[PDB]
Amino acid sequence: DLSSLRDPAGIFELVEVVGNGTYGQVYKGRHVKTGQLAAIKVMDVTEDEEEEIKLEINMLKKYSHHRNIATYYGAFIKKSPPGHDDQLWLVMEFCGAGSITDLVKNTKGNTLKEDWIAYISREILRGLAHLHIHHVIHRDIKGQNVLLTENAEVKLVDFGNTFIGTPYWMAPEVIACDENPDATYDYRSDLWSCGITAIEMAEGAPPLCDMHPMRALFLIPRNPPPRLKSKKWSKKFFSFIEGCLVKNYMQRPSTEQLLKHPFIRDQPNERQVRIQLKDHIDRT
Ligand SMILES: Nc1ncc(-c2ccc(C3(C(=O)O)CCCC3)cc2)cc1-c1ccc(Cl)cc1
Repeated sequence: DLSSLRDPAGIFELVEVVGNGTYGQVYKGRHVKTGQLAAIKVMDVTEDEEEEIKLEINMLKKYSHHRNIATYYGAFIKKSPPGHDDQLWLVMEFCGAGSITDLVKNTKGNTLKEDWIAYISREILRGLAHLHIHHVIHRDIKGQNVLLTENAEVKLVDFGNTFIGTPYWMAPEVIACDENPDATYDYRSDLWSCGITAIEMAEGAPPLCDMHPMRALFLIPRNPPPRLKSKKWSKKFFSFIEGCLVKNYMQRPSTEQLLKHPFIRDQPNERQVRIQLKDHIDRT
């Protein structure tokens, strides 16, 4: 019941729009009493959307209580005059260091160290494993939706209607064509997306970045699986990319199987990498 939701008036304060417009009306927010920061997603509410939004709050409520998923705090309604429209504020954990895309763009040559890719990939997989256990498909895994805190903690955001978004991280099965008329999301679609996010960390951009989004959407189901440009990478990393990017989702490994991959499993400098990331964040 949305009637139970309070006005954010002396509770949460909006500071500024965060990212740019990558996430839309997502704001850096402040808890008025403690000054503690939060991420505030603002959306207009109509009487028809009352049960369409009730499930999005419930989704955040139920599944964000994992260390690799940005935690739900609460929900508020900023009422409008009788001539509409009400505003719903979804208050979340603030991942102050921004996204993985920001991290790659803020690194010289726009590439990340292989041990940094492995660490962040495992945190993506651990967050996806939690969602998949609960029978939830993220549906939008990409660098922009993988966030960092000040402590180099990796957290997932925006898990799941009018616009088709960016195609570059979309698995072949989610794109409708003549052989695949009913483009379906499988849990394994998040794994393809994870592999594209791993190329994005390695190369600074996803595989068909130079193509018009319409051309990329056409090519993803027809082209062979994308590959890393450089040969500098280890055998373990190419194998992980190959594992994520199995063209036919029916032979693609599960999240549990990818968590057992040597590239994700074998991480000795796990504590060292976390420090290096924290240090890179400190250089704002
Ligand atoms: N939970 C979050 N915590 C933090 C952010 C966030 C994103 C970007 C920035 C930067 C900025 O300050 O502009 C830092 C430097 C350049 C980017 C800062 C903070 C976003 C969300 C969030 C994402 C998606 C959704 Cl759907 C809801 C919330």
